[PDB]
Amino acid sequence: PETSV
Amino acid sequence: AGSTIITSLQRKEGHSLGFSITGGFKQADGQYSGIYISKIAKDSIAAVDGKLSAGDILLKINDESMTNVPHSRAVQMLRSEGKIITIVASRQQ
Ligand SMILES: [N+]
Ligand SMILES: [N+]
Repeated sequence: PETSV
Repeated sequence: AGSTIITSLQRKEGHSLGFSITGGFKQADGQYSGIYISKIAKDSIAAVDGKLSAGDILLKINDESMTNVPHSRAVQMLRSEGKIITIVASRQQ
């Protein structure tokens, strides 16, 4: 999981 | 153990901060893996600020430690802040 913020 | 990178990003209404994070999953030894910056979006607030880099390990958001925490906690802490957010990170050569 890689999450953009 | 690396060098400390510290910056306070100012969110513009309507916009993301401009970077992505990976990590924070539980390992066999019961600790969560580190949270790292995995990309920075071109022309974004984080990119224009310029201090952070992909590969940096996140140490703190404001007063909160990012060591030994789940991914979703780091995501929540980032998404919770609507204006200024202090990011403390570390970077090795
Ligand atoms: N600042
Ligand atoms: N996990």
